[PDB]
Amino acid sequence: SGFRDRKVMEYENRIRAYSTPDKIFRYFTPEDFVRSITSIFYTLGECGLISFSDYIFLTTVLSTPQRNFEIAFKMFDLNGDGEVDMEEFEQVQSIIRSALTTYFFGADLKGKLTIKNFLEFQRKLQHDVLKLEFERHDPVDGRITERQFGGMLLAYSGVQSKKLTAMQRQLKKHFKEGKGLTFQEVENFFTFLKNINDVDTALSFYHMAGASLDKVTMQQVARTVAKVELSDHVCDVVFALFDCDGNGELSNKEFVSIMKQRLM
Amino acid sequence: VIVTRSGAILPKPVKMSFGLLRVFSIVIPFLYVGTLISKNFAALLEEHDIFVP
Repeated sequence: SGFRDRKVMEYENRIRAYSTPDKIFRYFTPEDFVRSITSIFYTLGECGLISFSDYIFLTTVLSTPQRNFEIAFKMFDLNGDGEVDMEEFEQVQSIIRSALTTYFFGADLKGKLTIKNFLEFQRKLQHDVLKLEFERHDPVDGRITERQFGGMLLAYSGVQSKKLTAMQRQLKKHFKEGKGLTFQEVENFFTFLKNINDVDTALSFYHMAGASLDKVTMQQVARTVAKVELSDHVCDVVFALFDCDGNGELSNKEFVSIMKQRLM
Repeated sequence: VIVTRSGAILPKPVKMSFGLLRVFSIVIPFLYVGTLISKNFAALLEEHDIFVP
């Protein structure tokens, strides 16, 4: 099946790139939502046609970065008292036009848990979707190829540029040694890739000149802004991948900005 | 035909003033441009996402 689906494989990608959520959730939703790529769900006592409002909520549980969703948490708390049940919740769910409620407010749906549990819930979901995707790339020895670890970035970025696309292919020439990329050395990077919004902010002085800080303190300032450490080699391939200009560094227009605008 | 029907011989055909060197220096200067506007154009496709080797 050569050219059977290399239109829909790009089309569904184009849908998942930028499109309306209507057909997006029509692909039932119970767990088909994992199609959003290309152990929480065991606890998903959901109802197949759940909603698209929760969907809008759901992707934001992966879209909203770390420090910001605290405000979404606060915005969720219009009743104050550190807690808000479905009254405000399901209302702002309705304004667009269940398992999470059973997961938050219990199967009774009434007992209002501390909405501080919005964070940890956001933590594992970001992990699980990243987890399942890590198996989709078939981690050999618990590790994946640098062209896979770079591939998911492209799958994350969702950009259409033939050059860097080929650079993703050409990396085996730039990296023929082979090390494999573990699930932890990629999860830490995405948490950084999540909080990109503040990095460029923290990097503004560099942004006033450029070069994205020589790839090493980049990793250092990453841990500062991202609250999580990365290794050295993990980012060397990233700078090797996105070095479109061949300068050995990045401009904001090289790597950062594309990430920044990705939050659309 | 080489000879006319009367039996005479057709006149001398007319070349053009060592045109062989004239053409030879209208092909090459427009052949060298062939290399340029190709290489320049392909490199111009590196500037964008239209194509890449």
